[PDB]
Amino acid sequence: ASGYGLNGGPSRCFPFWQELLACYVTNSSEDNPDGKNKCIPVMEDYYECLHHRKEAARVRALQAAYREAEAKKLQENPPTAGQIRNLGLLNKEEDTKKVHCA
Amino acid sequence: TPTQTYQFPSKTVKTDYPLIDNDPHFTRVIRYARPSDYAHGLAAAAAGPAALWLMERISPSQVGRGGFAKAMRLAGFIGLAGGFLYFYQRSILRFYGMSENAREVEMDMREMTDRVKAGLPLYGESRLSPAMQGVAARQSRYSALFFGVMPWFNFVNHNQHGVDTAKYYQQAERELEAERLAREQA
Amino acid sequence: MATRKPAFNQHVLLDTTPLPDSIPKVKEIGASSAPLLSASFFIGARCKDYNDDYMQCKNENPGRGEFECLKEGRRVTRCARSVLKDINTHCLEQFRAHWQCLDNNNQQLWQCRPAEWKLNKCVYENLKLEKVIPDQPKNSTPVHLRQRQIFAHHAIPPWERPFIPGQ
Amino acid sequence: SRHIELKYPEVFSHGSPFNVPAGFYPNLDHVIEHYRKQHLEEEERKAKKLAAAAA
Amino acid sequence: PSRGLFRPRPLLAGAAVLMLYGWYKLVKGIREQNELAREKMWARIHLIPLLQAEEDRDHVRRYLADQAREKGLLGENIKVYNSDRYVRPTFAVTPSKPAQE
Amino acid sequence: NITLILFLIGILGFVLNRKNIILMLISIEIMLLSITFLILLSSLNMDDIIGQTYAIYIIVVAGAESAIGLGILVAFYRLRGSIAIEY
Amino acid sequence: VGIIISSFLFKMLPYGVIISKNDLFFITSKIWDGALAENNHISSIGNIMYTNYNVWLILASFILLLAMVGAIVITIKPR
Amino acid sequence: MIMISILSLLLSTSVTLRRDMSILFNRISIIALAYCILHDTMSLSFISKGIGLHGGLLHITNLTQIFHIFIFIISILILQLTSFYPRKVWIPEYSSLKDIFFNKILYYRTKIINKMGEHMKIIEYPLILLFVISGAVFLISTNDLVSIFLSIELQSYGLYLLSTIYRNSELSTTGGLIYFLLGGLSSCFILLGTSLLYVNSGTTSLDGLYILNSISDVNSWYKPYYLNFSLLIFSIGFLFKVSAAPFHFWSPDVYDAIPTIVTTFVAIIAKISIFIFLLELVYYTNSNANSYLSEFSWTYALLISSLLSLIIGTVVGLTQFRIKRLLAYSTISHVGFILLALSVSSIESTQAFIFYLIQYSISNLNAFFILITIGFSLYGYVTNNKEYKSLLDKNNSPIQLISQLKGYFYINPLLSLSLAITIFSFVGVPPLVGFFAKQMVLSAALDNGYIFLSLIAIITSVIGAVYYLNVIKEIFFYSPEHEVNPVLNESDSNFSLRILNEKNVLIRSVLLKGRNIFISSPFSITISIITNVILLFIFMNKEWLSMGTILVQILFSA
Amino acid sequence: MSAMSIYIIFVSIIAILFLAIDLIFAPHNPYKEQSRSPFNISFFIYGLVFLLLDLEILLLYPFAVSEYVNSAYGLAAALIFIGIITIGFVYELGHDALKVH
Ligand SMILES: CCCCCCCCCCCCO[C@@H]1O[C@H](CO)[C@@H](O[C@H]2O[C@H](CO)[C@@H](O)[C@H](O)[C@H]2O)[C@H](O)[C@H]1O
Ligand SMILES: CCCCCCCCCCCCO[C@@H]1O[C@H](CO)[C@@H](O[C@H]2O[C@H](CO)[C@@H](O)[C@H](O)[C@H]2O)[C@H](O)[C@H]1O
Ligand SMILES: CCCCCCCCCCCCO[C@@H]1O[C@H](CO)[C@@H](O[C@H]2O[C@H](CO)[C@@H](O)[C@H](O)[C@H]2O)[C@H](O)[C@H]1O
Ligand SMILES: CCCCCCCCCCCCO[C@@H]1O[C@H](CO)[C@@H](O[C@H]2O[C@H](CO)[C@@H](O)[C@H](O)[C@H]2O)[C@H](O)[C@H]1O
Ligand SMILES: CCCCCCCCCCCCO[C@@H]1O[C@H](CO)[C@@H](O[C@H]2O[C@H](CO)[C@@H](O)[C@H](O)[C@H]2O)[C@H](O)[C@H]1O
Repeated sequence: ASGYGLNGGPSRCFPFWQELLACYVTNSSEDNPDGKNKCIPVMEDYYECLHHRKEAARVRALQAAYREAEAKKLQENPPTAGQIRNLGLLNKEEDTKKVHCA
Repeated sequence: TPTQTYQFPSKTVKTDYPLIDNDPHFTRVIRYARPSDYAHGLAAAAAGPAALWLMERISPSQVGRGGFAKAMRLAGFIGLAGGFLYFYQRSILRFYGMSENAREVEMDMREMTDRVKAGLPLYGESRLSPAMQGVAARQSRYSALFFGVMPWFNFVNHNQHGVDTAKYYQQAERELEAERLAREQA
Repeated sequence: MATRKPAFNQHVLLDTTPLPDSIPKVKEIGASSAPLLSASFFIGARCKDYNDDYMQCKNENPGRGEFECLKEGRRVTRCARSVLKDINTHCLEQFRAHWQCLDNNNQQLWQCRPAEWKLNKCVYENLKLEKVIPDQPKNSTPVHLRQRQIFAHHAIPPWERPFIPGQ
Repeated sequence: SRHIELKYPEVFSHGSPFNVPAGFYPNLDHVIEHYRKQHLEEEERKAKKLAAAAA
Repeated sequence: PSRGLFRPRPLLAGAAVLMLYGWYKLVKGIREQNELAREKMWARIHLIPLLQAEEDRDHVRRYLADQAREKGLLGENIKVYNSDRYVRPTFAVTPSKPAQE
Repeated sequence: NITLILFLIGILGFVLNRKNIILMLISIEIMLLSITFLILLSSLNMDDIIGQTYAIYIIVVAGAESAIGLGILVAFYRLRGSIAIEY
Repeated sequence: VGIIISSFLFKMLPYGVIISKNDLFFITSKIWDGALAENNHISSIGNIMYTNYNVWLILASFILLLAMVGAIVITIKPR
Repeated sequence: MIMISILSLLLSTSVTLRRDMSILFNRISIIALAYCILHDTMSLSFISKGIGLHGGLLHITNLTQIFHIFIFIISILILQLTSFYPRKVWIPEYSSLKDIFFNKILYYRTKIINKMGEHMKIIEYPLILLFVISGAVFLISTNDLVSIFLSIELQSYGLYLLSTIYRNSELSTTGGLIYFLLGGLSSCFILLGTSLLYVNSGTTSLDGLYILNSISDVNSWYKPYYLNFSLLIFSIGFLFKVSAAPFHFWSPDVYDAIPTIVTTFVAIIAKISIFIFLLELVYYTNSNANSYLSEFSWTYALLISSLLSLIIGTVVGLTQFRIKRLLAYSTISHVGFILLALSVSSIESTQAFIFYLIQYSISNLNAFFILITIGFSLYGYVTNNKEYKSLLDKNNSPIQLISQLKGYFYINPLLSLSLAITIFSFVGVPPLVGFFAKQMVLSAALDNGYIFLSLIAIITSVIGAVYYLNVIKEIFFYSPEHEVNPVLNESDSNFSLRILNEKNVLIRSVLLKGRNIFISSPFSITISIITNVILLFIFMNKEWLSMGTILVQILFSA
Repeated sequence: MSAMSIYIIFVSIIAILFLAIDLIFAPHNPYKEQSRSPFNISFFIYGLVFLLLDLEILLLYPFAVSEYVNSAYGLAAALIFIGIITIGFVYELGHDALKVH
């Protein structure tokens, strides 16, 4: 929320904070009490940028479905790491095809 | 017209008189100061050493031979310090709108409109970066309201002064137009 | 993925999934770091408008510019591809001599002035393209056009002359 | 008050000016217009206050 | 047996002139370094759009693959941010084991 | 989790201390280290350099209290001759 | 004391401090516009330490100034 | 201006080692603080909930500048205690304008005025108060977590050094050691509280935390439980620093151990700055919608501290026989009243808080001033009581027992009646000012539904009035064990004073006895002005209470 | 592995080997066979003034590696920070706190 990051700036979550401050100042005043309610989603996006709890929850689930799906299907021939270190190289076109399985 | 007369978000303060500058330059504050400010500043300044002298005559300190002379120089420095801070604060409150500034609005309008028609930047040009000019402005805005604690002055030519600048360009337009027809009709 | 520098990275995750057919395709640039720096000023001499449109476009769409600015990115890679093709077709001998120098000089331009000067004279004569560093001081010779380079590891020979476009 | 007014609205001008990626900073022209309205309304309110009472 | 090699007047004069010469050479050098830095920056600026464009297609590619991988596995896409902004991934789904090697 | 463990250690230094007034100086510093380490690790997690700045100022104030504290302990020792509590 | 204090403070911490069987992995990629002139952290702290947040430097300088004058006054014999 | 004064006084003090120059460094400190009053007096020309200054790390409010002025005036009154000699010699022949301004008096003033007393020989004493004052006026103006922490330590560290400044006192060194050690553990709680705020919010700015709290107050993966938990730990540190029960055990020991001149400053200024900062934090952390966030309000700890402070302060004080321990416990029961009005966040309670704080800071100052003057008046008195020869640090605290004030009515009636008027104000007896303060805090709580707490306050006010009355019984109900020194009036023991005109020519020579020695006017006038304010408040109440009605109207406005 | 790690281990190993020669070869013998005085306040002052000046000089190191950006505004603030710390030094010089003269 400071706007200055570790590498010479800016900070990763600073855009969400300015989006949150913009929402509050421009929709909430003393005339209308519930204007701030348009800020509830924007604050969650900023709490989520800092802590990444909801994203972690999506990945833990999606990763559990992915592993339980690729642990039961038939495997023909898994590519060795050396094959996937020659992928996209100018003289190893045979290995790129195997990696791409095309 | 640069098409962005108000370019920076600024704090509006509830005061009693029109705001001229949220952060005037030091040279302008001295320039717009009234002769009453000079008397008030000098009057306060002398009050510090004079209080120490009067306090010496009535309740004597019983110090040794050179102590009072050292104390008077320290009271004298604090007199000139406090006296100039009080004098500079009296002039700045009229730019801030916190004191009767009717004369100063007239001076400012003249100076800035005569800058506009001279092709000059309204507030001058900084050797500092646009971003450092922003940082400086965010430090000296309404700063003299804090002299009782910490001293700060503006020595940076930036264009973040809290005011929409259309009025300056509008009067320059109406003043060049007033003189153009007169020059061509006679 | 996150722009944080990694501290304990031991594994790489690749993804063989291609782009969807709907996105128009592009052939990516195949020049390495040193050839790109040799031709960096030539690419900015010709591609500057397209390079500036792309950055201006992404700016006009905050948080949504990776998508929503694809066509412009494809225009920058085609224009940069056209400059790399042209140096190869005409300036190949001097071009390789320059970036192979930068290979052994920490990729520092001041270390390879003689090769750049001969490449500058080939490009300017063949592609009319000139190297301009913007906002350089006016009271002194341009640093890239100076006979002597103080921070150069090896002295520049006096007979090696800086290329001035027209003399 | 259930509304907070920023004591320092100049925080909207904060942010490192170096190594800025394109499209990183959000567009805040609507913030600028809200604070412009507020300055113009106080200028006018005061102008009514000391011109309609000084005659 | 006084000798001029250790007399203060020649020493201060000699030390002073050395400092001025070095301060002349420091002034010129840092001015050259700051102009070498200007050419290095402009060189990386002319390359930043081509390099960012190839990165941007890669970010579009993986995101559209992850969005599809989910729709085929979990039956739908779980929204993380209420905004439509592209947020660069913090975590990723990974295979259970690395390549044999 | 390391930051909370060390904060307990400094706190338990006060729990287990009836005689050492030196160990209360030490336990205050362990608590300052845990809080600075927490700010520092959360700063890397949010890409914020302002946490590193706040950590720096906590180190300066922490040293300044060490100077002010060990000076007062010296003033106390000059007249008492022991730093021991008669318990 | 150990059970009560730990059982309360732990919940208070953010997710990223307690982020560390399927397991999450932290993915990172490269950027070019944000790498033009990367600064070391000290250079980044320096960029803001003496300008934007200079009031903290002023208050800390006075804290060190107090620890200097005050520690000497309580310990040394004058003259 | 406070920072220009510190550096200038520091440079002058650095190049001197003369201990006779202390008198004049304290006088220049009074003059320096008067310029700060004149600068902050001009900074009141706007109506604003607050303006952020210096990058948003500071703020100015009408309440901030009003209470910067109050802090500087309270400091000026305390500074007099080291700017003027305790006793003077006065004769009707040297009492006119021509005499006081144009003539001069010559006599051996050293033993009469205590020229070389311990208080008149610390060169850096005026300097270190300025350092404490600086941290006080920064706390009031802090808009950032970091600035709060740096300001609170600036104030705390200087208070520790004040308590240890009498280095030859084995009581002052102990008290400062106790204070630094229990004060440092308090600082960890304040630092833990701010650290836990930044880690859960990403922000150090109070306004961002206020807006995060504002949006959360609506009647999912990120429920903001941290703000009320973080502020709770953050409140424990400040509760200790104002000595609210149960975090109170240090104050009776520390206030009793350090010299009486010092405890005047130590026991007043810290509570002024801490209570102002808390008020703004309580206001913008309020719940306008009763939800689960309101069930864990941090303000409950202040409501429990107030209840505990009312009981402990009045009940434990019953069996105190040492006067500074008694006044320490009396302060605890007074912050139970201050804490009750802070916890009820209502327009009426906030006005009651501003009055209770100012009037009590002024009245507790009179109690310290009277005590210091009573000790400096026993110079012409002798005692054979055995319980007084066994006392410790009799110069740092001349009056340590309530037994020493037995029969003071006979020794000095109006000084005794001034202390009577002050003490009855602490009880809350009308028409005295201290009544109107407690009245406003009882009416605020009653109107908001804090009836159970109000009944507990009036019960402890009876209990606390017991030990207040015991001090009065000592001064007026018994004859004095203190008797006039026989030698100071022997009819052969006279000191020659000479009267000299401008050019050092002997106008007159007078023969003077111990009867021609009196209290210095700086202490007699100060006591007189505050006793009158406590007594005549019901005729001069409009502008004092109107200022508070306006300050609270701006804070709650909109 | 990293050079820093292998370097620290090698320095650690050399230290072990030099130690081993002493234990292995040097002769060994089984036989391995109360006052109070005030300490000088000077020892405290040496560490006190070092600790404070070491922190202040440390706080200036970020300025030296960020001077191109700090520029004139940064210079001013860093000079105000230098002046406050200097005034404290003149105080220890003035009171001979180091008790060296
Ligand atoms: C029990 C009391 C506890 C609190 C103690 C502190 C109370 C302080 C009260 C001060 C009130 C403000 O007092 C104010 O001073 C300023 C000083 O310039 C003056 O105010 C005036 O100043 C300028 C001139 O400089 C005018 O142009 C401006 O219109 C006006 O604000 C008035 O004299 C008074 O309005
Ligand atoms: C018993 C002790 C003696 C009485 C103690 C109280 C006396 C001083 C009370 C001063 C406070 C109320 O009095 C008033 O309040 C407002 C609050 O912003 C301030 O008023 C200030 O701002 C307003 C609004 O722009 C201006 O119109 C006014 O000229 C200016 O001085 C001043 O402070 C004072 O003019
Ligand atoms: C044997 C003696 C027993 C009683 C001794 C103590 C009682 C002394 C007098 C108590 C007076 C009764 O208490 C008083 O009643 C009125 C209404 O009736 C309350 O008025 C009301 O204020 C709030 C605010 O609207 C209401 O939500 C609430 O219904 C009610 O408390 C007062 O807040 C309360 O102060
Ligand atoms: C630091 C890395 C880990 C350690 C690596 C090296 C370990 C070396 C262990 C063996 C050291 C042998 O060293 C040898 O010890 C024996 C037993 O104490 C000594 O023996 C000595 O003491 C014994 C005690 O009973 C006597 O009886 C004997 O007469 C006397 O010589 C030898 O003089 C010494 O040379
Ligand atoms: C940017 C660098 C600036 C450097 C500034 C230099 C500081 C100048 C001010 C401090 C020096 C003047 O302050 C002076 O210090 C000297 C040395 O201790 C003292 O010297 C005297 O007292 C001390 C203590 O009794 C004796 O040990 C000493 O023998 C005696 O001469 C003076 O009493 C003091 O007045």
